[PDB]
Amino acid sequence: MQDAITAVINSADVQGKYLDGAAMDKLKSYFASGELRVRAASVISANAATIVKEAVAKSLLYSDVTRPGGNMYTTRRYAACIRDLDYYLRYATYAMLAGDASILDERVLNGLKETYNSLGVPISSTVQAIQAIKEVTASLVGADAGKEMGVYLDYICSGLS
Amino acid sequence: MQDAITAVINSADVQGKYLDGAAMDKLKSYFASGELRVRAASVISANAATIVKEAVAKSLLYSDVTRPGGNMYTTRRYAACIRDLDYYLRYATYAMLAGDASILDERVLNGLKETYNSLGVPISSTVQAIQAIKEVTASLVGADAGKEMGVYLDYICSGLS
Amino acid sequence: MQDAITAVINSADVQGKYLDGAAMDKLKSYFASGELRVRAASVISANAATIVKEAVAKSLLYSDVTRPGGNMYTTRRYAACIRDLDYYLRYATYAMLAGDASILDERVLNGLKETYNSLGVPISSTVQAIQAIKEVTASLVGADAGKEMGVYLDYICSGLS
Amino acid sequence: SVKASGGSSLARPQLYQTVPVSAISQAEQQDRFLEGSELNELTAYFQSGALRLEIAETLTQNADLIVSRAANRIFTGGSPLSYLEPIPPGFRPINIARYGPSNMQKSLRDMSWFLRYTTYAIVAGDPNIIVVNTRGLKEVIENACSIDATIVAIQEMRAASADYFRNNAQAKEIVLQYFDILLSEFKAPTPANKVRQGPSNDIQGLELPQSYFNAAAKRQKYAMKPGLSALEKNAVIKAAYRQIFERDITKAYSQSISYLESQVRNGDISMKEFVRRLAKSPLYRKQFFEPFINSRALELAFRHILGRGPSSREEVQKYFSIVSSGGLPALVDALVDSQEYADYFGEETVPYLRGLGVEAQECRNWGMQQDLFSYSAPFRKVPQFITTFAQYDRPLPDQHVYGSGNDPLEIQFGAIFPKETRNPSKRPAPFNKDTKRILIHRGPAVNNQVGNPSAVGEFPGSLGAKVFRLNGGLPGAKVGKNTGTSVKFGESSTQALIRAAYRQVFGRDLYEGQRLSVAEIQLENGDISVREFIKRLAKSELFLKLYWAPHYVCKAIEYMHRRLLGRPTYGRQEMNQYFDIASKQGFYAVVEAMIDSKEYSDAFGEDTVPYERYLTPGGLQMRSARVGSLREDIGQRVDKEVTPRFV
Amino acid sequence: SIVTKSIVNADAEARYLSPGELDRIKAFVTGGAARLRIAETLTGSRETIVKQAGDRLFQKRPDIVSPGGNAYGEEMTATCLRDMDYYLRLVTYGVVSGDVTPIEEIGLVGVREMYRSLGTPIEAVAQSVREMKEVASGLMSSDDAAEASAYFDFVIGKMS
Amino acid sequence: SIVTKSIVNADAEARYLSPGELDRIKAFVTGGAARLRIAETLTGSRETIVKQAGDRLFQKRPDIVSPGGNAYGEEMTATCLRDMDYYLRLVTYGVVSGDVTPIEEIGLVGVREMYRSLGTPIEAVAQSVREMKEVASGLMSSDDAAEASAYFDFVIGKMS
Amino acid sequence: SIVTKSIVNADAEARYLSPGELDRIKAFVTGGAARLRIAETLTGSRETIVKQAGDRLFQKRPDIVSPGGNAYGEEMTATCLRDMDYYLRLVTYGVVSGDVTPIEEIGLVGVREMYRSLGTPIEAVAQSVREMKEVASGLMSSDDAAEASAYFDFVIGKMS
Amino acid sequence: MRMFRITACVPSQTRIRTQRELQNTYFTKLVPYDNWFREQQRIMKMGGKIVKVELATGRPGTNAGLA
Ligand SMILES: *[C@H](C)[C@H]1/C(=C/c2[nH]c(/C=C3N=C(/C=C4\NC(=O)C(CC)=C4C)C(C)=C\3CCC(=O)O)c(CCC(=O)O)c2C)NC(=O)[C@@H]1C
Ligand SMILES: *[C@H](C)[C@H]1/C(=C/c2[nH]c(/C=C3N=C(/C=C4\NC(=O)C(CC)=C4C)C(C)=C\3CCC(=O)O)c(CCC(=O)O)c2C)NC(=O)[C@@H]1C
Ligand SMILES: *[C@H](C)[C@H]1/C(=C/c2[nH]c(/C=C3N=C(/C=C4\NC(=O)C(CC)=C4C)C(C)=C\3CCC(=O)O)c(CCC(=O)O)c2C)NC(=O)[C@@H]1C
Ligand SMILES: *[C@H](C)[C@H]1/C(=C/c2[nH]c(/C=C3N=C(/C=C4\NC(=O)C(CC)=C4C)C(C)=C\3CCC(=O)O)c(CCC(=O)O)c2C)NC(=O)[C@@H]1C
Ligand SMILES: *[C@H](C)[C@H]1/C(=C/c2[nH]c(/C=C3N=C(/C=C4\NC(=O)C(CC)=C4C)C(C)=C\3CCC(=O)O)c(CCC(=O)O)c2C)NC(=O)[C@@H]1C
Ligand SMILES: *[C@H](C)[C@H]1/C(=C/c2[nH]c(/C=C3N=C(/C=C4\NC(=O)C(CC)=C4C)C(C)=C\3CCC(=O)O)c(CCC(=O)O)c2C)NC(=O)[C@@H]1C
Ligand SMILES: *[C@H](C)[C@H]1/C(=C/c2[nH]c(/C=C3N=C(/C=C4\NC(=O)C(CC)=C4C)C(C)=C\3CCC(=O)O)c(CCC(=O)O)c2C)NC(=O)[C@@H]1C
Ligand SMILES: *[C@H](C)[C@H]1/C(=C/c2[nH]c(/C=C3N=C(/C=C4\NC(=O)C(CC)=C4C)C(C)=C\3CCC(=O)O)c(CCC(=O)O)c2C)NC(=O)[C@@H]1C
Repeated sequence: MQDAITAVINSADVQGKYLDGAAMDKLKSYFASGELRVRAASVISANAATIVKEAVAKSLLYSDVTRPGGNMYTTRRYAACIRDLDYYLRYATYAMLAGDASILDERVLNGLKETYNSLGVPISSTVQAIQAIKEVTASLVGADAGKEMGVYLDYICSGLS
Repeated sequence: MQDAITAVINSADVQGKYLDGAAMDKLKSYFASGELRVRAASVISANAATIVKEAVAKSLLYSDVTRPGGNMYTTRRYAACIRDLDYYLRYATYAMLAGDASILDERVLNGLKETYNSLGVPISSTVQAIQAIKEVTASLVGADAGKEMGVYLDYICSGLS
Repeated sequence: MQDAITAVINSADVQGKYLDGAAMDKLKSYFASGELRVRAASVISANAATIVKEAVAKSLLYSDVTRPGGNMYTTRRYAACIRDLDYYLRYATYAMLAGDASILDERVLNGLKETYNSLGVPISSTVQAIQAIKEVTASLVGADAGKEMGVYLDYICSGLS
Repeated sequence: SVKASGGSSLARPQLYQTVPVSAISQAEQQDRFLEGSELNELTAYFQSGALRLEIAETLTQNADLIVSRAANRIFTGGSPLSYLEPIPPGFRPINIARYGPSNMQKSLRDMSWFLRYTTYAIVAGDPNIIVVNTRGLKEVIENACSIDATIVAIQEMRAASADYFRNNAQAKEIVLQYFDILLSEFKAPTPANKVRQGPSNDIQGLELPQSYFNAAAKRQKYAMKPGLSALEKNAVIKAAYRQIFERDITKAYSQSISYLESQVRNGDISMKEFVRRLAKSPLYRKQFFEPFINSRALELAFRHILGRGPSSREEVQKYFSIVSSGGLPALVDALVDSQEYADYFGEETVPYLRGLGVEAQECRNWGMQQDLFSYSAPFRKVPQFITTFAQYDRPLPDQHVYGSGNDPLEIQFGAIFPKETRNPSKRPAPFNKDTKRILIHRGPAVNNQVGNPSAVGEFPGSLGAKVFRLNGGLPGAKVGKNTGTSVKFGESSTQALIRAAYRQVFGRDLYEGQRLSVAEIQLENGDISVREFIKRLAKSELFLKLYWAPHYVCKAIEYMHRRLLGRPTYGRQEMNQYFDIASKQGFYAVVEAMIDSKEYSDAFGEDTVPYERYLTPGGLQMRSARVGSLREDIGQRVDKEVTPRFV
Repeated sequence: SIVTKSIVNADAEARYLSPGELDRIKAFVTGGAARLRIAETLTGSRETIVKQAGDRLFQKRPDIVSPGGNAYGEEMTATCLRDMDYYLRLVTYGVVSGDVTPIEEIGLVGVREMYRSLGTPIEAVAQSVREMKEVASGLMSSDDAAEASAYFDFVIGKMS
Repeated sequence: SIVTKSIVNADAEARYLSPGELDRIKAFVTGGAARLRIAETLTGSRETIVKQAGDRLFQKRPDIVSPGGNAYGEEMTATCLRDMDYYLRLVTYGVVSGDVTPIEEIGLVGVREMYRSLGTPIEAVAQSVREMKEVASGLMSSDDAAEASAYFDFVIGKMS
Repeated sequence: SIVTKSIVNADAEARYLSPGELDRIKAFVTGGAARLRIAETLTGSRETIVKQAGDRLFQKRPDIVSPGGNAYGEEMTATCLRDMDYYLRLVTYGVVSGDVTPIEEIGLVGVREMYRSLGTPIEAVAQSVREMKEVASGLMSSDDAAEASAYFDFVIGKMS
Repeated sequence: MRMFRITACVPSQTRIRTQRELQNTYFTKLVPYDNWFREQQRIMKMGGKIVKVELATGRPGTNAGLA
């Protein structure tokens, strides 16, 4: 994975030049937003199971999926769906703390669309479930850090499609 | 596609020998049931729109699926679901006439799950709608031929799992 | 695709509700900005090649990208990148006129990451070129409408990165 | 038929071991150049090989005489050679007529084939070809052939080959010992079969005969014993690094944990404990956990620790639940502290890759494990196991008949296909001939030709793509506007049609020196119709260069069908048709066939420019499952937001 | 929407919007307050129009309400009034958009196949909207009614 | 970065970052202005360090530039000065990142194998970084020098 | 502690502590006196923090003290404030240590298995510590409360 | 991290059927505390006999500071 610090180092490393003032401003922006990122991560970590709880209730519950014939009928499937949204929330916080969507394109999305197609998991529904996470996360933490969380949750939605 | 005849032909052809006594017995068993197969097909042919009508009224109508927010709300989507159940009844008749569920694997369930997941077609509600066809067809045709029709209608249902 | 009018209508249609005070105010806000959007689009239309000219000059030209070894070396690949940014600016104008980024997801960003990876097109170099478009467009059009264009150009960047 | 395929990569079983094969593979598995030992194996063999040629040359020529003298001694009552294709224990000479012709034909050819395999044994220089093919032969031949008669037949041939050759004691002893091995292996009854017991309920039990694991090159097994000299101790540790990291990383990058190396060299922690600590180390974590998805890192962890791929769907489901609970350490702990690991490797033995030859294989995860045992496995980042296992129970997926790679991305321009080599994501599925793919219509759902074939030439009314037609009169059609009329209004409409006709054949608008000006003006004059104009743009050398030539043949056919008809192919029936034309006639006739097709004529007239009519479900998902464009009522429960009753 | 139509046309030609197309939106944007006036009038008296056009339909066509009809019963008439309430809602979306797209997309395409399946006479639904047009016309100004009639006749024309 | 280190460790155990790891990042983020200041000083006299430390290297170790040496020649001397420019660049990346991970991943893993293949003495390059340590400390304050030298001695320590 | 984990992380790679890692120990030690001040506030008012939040639990969830509940009687209520006293002691260890390591190993590992055996609702104990966080936030300064909040929320978060 | 100095023989039950090579079943090794429960259970299920177990790493009755 790459964080915002490593990303601007690697961009300078590939060119084979020292970090200039324009590249240094990218770091200073991260060191300014770093306090906002750490505080946001602490809130989501505390309400990790709680954010999912509201998100499933808003989007997934009392729909087609949970009813017999759907992809969330059996208790094993339902628990796996909670597990999947527990995955998505945990990795979105990792990417938020890093300040780069490198971990998502490495451990989350790179070979997820193929699995979801094969298992018969509806992508259109799970995207809406992550959008349900996005709304809960932004309401709990704030508008400033929820927008930051929003980008990386949208990144998962884009990779799934 | 493969019917009950061509299945016997296929098995004999790959062995590289003429149709033996056991092969002739399998054909005669199909021809004995063939009188009931054509009879059932003709009734479903004549009563095609009526079976669908009764099935939609049983399960789909006056529900959350047909109401705003549902997938069978829009008129282009309603007519799609009618046509979808027009497919299911037609191809179940096809498989009933054939004596094999090969056509269902080739045309009906050939990436049906991924089609329904992409559009956002309810998997649970469609299965119940095919079951609504199954119950109507069995009450319309008979207890023997309707049950025989019910095997292939369950095959579509189990294919959507 | 859907514009700001259609997005309000669809949201009201999904609920199954008539256009309420909140829905009417969302339309009135678009009709207030309608004069700003049309005039902005006419400026971009007139200086279509000019924006792309000063976008490549700022970011891409006189770099390792233009020089041998780089992706935008050959005249074939240069005219390809010119066309790409011509497409990016035009679709940003469409989204600016519509007041929704639905067209960008449908016609541009639909498997654009997978396309650019397979060809070997640098994401960071492309983003910078769209970032160069943003600054050129804002200097040409204005402050408010340049900000409006800047949102959808960031939306292309976010979907590509 | 099966609904999923794991792949059918080429399997190369070792039928018999030779001296060069035994020497080269010995250092290959150790990842070393052939040292003073393995060179001397070849040196002595290459010198003796010249003599070994003289052994066979005499035995191949006099092969008829040896089998004649054998059969005459064994079989009595006539001549056994009528139909040619020292220590008696207590044999009775078999009658020719009593035994029957069919049994005699078997008996004669085996006697020749025994000698034939002896000649191959000397040439190979290793009696492996004998040991394999003779060990479990006594039992199967007992039924309708006397054992007592066979032993004296080989013993006759032993004397027959001895007297005929008789050169030197350094030469004849090679003939003697290989025959001595032959009789001893034939005297030996069939050994017990290697039983691969299922580790749990989920995995099936297997069996392999004691003959298949006698030739197929035994995997070098290293065990850390505390007393060993540090050179072979280093060889054990290097092999342990070669198992966990797929390669010797301590030689490559000098990446080694000496902290763990010291404890195993002493015997503080066992090899089981070493593998445990090495697979939860940051050195493994960075390389085989960090770059991969949770499912794929699990699949890699299987081959590193257990030395096999996941066997069942339930096994992947179980071990994914572990890696979700506690992560990498918990996964490693589950893999090392399994009933399978301690049965195969125990505590001292280094894990080894158990493939085709090592043990009995199951017909479930064949191609999935074949690609996994390859060194190109940690580049396939798409999981192969959980994908195939889930697809096994499910019906046929939304896929092109010739694989997932044959499907292009549903974009405006550019034929973009998933590469087989770059990021292995090949998903084979057993598609038969009469398999129609379900396609989503761009326009109304009722206007699909699968259910409504009459509504094939119905235009999508603000649902699909814009239809371009030469409805308006072309400029200079009639001699009404005589000479002048500079402002002829019907001129911009036909030019916009041309541009759209260019945009359909080639997704993007072309450059200045790419536009076929001859074809454009003939359409504008009214010499040719749109159908002919589309055909000419697809018959262009530019279309050949840009879409046909750089792409796979069937990929190029598929993309052409998606451009000219605006529709993916339904299945095999259509794809095989155009592929047959592509073989015999060429590219130009494939263009001709797609235009002159009835379905083209029904959808688009003589004046109609083609358009995107049907999408693949995967293609529409890319369009309408993103953050935007996606509606609220696709796959989400919609609650009616009403103002509360207290308000 | 006419904005949507103009962009789609520009998308297909792969060009920036024509100065004629830009002026078409500009005229629609300025004349958007008039469209929202008609929409609010139809929204404000939605229960009045449906009830008036309902009774007027049932007098003209008694057969649909009479025993043996499609809309016979207190629950079936309620569905018929709901049907018109849906169609009137579709009109209000059309007036706002300034285009006959949203009416077509949601509640016109696959209507013939829908009402045949339910066993509803299609000409009686065409009459119901024609009665809805008549009530709506005599509740607003002449310029407001003529603009609204363009969308109403589109609902009638497609169903007939 | 310690951010990357903490996330991957949390990723390994499949758990959210502990507040004992989050406070480490918080202290790292806040104390970043000092690290960027040291890096700016190092990049400011990038040529000055290489020239001075290079001159002192060939003075102390003459056999490097003597006939039979590895850096003996025209381009060979230039490549070693370029190699010093690489390691100084690697140091600046390390100071910025506040970790020895970027130095390791780019140009420290397989250094022993690289210089063995080229035929370059490993301890002389370790001496070359040690000379770069002394020059960089000279053009900086005691607190800034000791912080940067810690990254320098890591490069020396990994080589020799 | 932060110290013990940094040693573990360094020993896993089999190397000395990083210049960055040593700075994180330095950052913890410098702010060590601040962490002790947080602990001194909590330990000094141990009686008031358990009585206030103890009552707040019973007012929020009365089913605990209701007949049929877990903590019913004079003895069972005395064990509930004893339990909260143990968790308050764990928090003070965690702030001093700088990590949630001592909280985990003593009274957080197998917390689900413990209360399941005793027949105690795990959500109720999660709410009890959540009430302790609210009382601690008011009595202590904003900077100290926000630092201690993360340690409290970890106890609640794992018990949820 | 507390470690147990364990001494146990674990005879193979399938060695005859599997036809695998002979391995030294008697081993004196250090095993982590977190793994020992799964380790001990594995040995005694195979019919293996545990000879001697010693707490070599750690202090008996420790509350804080283990790993
Ligand atoms: C009654 C015994 C207790 C109780 C019930 C209760 N359950 C829910 C919510 C759901 N229950 C399930 C579980 C299943 N559905 C299945 O298909 C299966 C497998 C056979 C099971 C076990 C699900 C999925 C839901 C969600 C509803 C849905 O279908 O989408 C609730 C509602 C919770 C809420 O507030 O949302 C309730 C009340 N609760 C009690 O107190 C009883 C002891
Ligand atoms: C919940 C939002 C929706 C849903 C989920 C669902 N997932 C599974 C099973 C699996 N989940 C995955 C996916 C991942 N593997 C990874 O590496 C990652 C990234 C870290 C993830 C998220 C996989 C591979 C599996 C298979 C393991 C298993 O068998 O459990 C299921 C179970 C389906 C089944 O039983 O076959 C479900 C239901 N699907 C829905 O219905 C929700 C909308
Ligand atoms: C009705 C039982 C449920 C339902 C149906 C529904 N389907 C669609 C759209 C499509 N249906 C298909 C599927 C098929 N075409 C085939 O060739 C076959 C095999 C014989 C089938 C079954 C397709 C391809 C489409 C896409 C449009 C097209 O016709 O090409 C919709 C509309 C989805 C949309 O948003 O456009 C609907 C509503 N959904 C329900 O609510 C019922 C439970
Ligand atoms: C001299 C004959 C005429 C002339 C030249 C001129 N060119 C540029 C700018 C560029 N030229 C190219 C073209 C190519 N690069 C390639 O790789 C190839 C294919 C082998 C060609 C032909 C490019 C890409 C540039 C951009 C610079 C760069 O490479 O980074 C200029 C500069 C104009 C500007 O500033 O935009 C000039 C002056 N101009 C004339 O009038 C001469 C007759
Ligand atoms: C310019 C900013 C950078 C760049 C561009 C570049 N693009 C291509 C070729 C293609 N571009 C696309 C992408 C799209 N397809 C779509 O549907 C859309 C949205 C409407 C886009 C933008 C495609 C499909 C291609 C492939 C060929 C084609 O034109 O059809 C190239 C050439 C690549 C090649 O080797 O052929 C280049 C260079 N690359 C840079 O260096 C710039 C930073
Ligand atoms: C009244 C004008 C006529 C009439 C009405 C009638 N309709 C139904 C059934 C349905 N009508 C619809 C149609 C729509 N619902 C929508 O969402 C839209 C688009 C916005 C339309 C136009 C549907 C879907 C239904 C099903 C009802 C349900 O929600 O379940 C009936 C009932 C038919 C029956 O007997 O089951 C009736 C009576 N019939 C007449 O005779 C009038 C001319
Ligand atoms: C035969 C002379 C007598 C005999 C033998 C006997 N031994 C065992 C037990 C085992 N012996 C071994 C084998 C070895 N371990 C090594 O490392 C080596 C050197 C390479 C050898 C030879 C092992 C591993 C076992 C344990 C069982 C296993 O296969 O894993 C038994 C079996 C005892 C039991 O009941 O389990 C036997 C019978 N016993 C006699 O009566 C003979 C006089
Ligand atoms: C409870 C009755 C008393 C008690 C128990 C206690 N045990 C441990 C530690 C372990 N217990 C075992 C033993 C077993 N392993 C087996 O195979 C079996 C037979 C099925 C058992 C019961 C093991 C292996 C452990 C280690 C734990 C692990 O996870 O590996 C402890 C913890 C000791 C410590 O100080 O950490 C305790 C408390 N002690 C009492 O106070 C009760 C009277």
